[PDB]
Amino acid sequence: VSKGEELFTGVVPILVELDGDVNGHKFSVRGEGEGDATNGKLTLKFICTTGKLPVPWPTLVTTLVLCFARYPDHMKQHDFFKSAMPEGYVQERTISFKDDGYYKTRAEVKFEGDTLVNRIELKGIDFKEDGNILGHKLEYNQNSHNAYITADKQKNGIKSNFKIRHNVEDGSVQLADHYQQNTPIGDGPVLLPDNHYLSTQNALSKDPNEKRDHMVLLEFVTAAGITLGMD
Repeated sequence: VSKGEELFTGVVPILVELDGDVNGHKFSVRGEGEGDATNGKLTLKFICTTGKLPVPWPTLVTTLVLCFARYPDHMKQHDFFKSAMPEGYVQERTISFKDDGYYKTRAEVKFEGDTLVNRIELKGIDFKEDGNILGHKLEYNQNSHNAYITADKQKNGIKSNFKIRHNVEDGSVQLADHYQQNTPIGDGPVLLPDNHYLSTQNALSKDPNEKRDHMVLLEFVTAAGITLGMD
C-alpha cells in the first residue's frame, strides 16, 4: 500500500514550468512557491518569462498541483494524488471555451529531489483573435467552485469534468468547460477513490516590486463529499 501522503506532512517547495502556444502565440511561464497540504494551501508567484502573456492569467490557473489538497482524515483512503508520489501522475486536460477556442494540456506532477515539480505543455487552438481570451477581456479573479472526482477504473486513475465561469469585464460570463484525466507514472499501488469533490478558493494579486508580467496566487483546495457515517 502507498505511503506517499507522508511526503506532504510539512511545507514542500514547488516549481512550475509551462511552455505554451495559443494560435501560434508562444509563451513560457515559470512559478515558484510552496505547498502546505495539512492546510490545503498553495502560495506561488508566476512570471511570464517571454515577456507579455498573450492570454489572461485567470485562464491558466487550473493548469498551473492537486497533491496539496487537504483530505480530511476520514477521506485519506480517497487521495489518489498523493498515493502516486513520489513517482507522480500525468494530468491531461481539454479546456473548451464556449464560442471560442480550446486548450489541450499535458503535465507531469512529480518529485524532483525535494521539490514538487509541475511541468506543463499547453497548446491552444481555434481562438478568436479579438475574443475574450486573446482580446484580454476577463477580470483578474477566479470564483470559488466545486469539482467532482470519479475513479477511472479502466485507466487506473481518476477523471473529472467541471465548469469555470470566468468573469468578463462587461459583466457577462465566459464559460471554460474542463475535461480532466489523471494516471500514474510509476507502477506502484494507487488509491481509486469513491465519488467525491474538491472545493477550491483563489486569491489573485500583484507583487508591488515586480516589473514583469506576473501573477501572485494563493489557493486553497479541500476534499469533501464522502459521508461521515458510524465511525
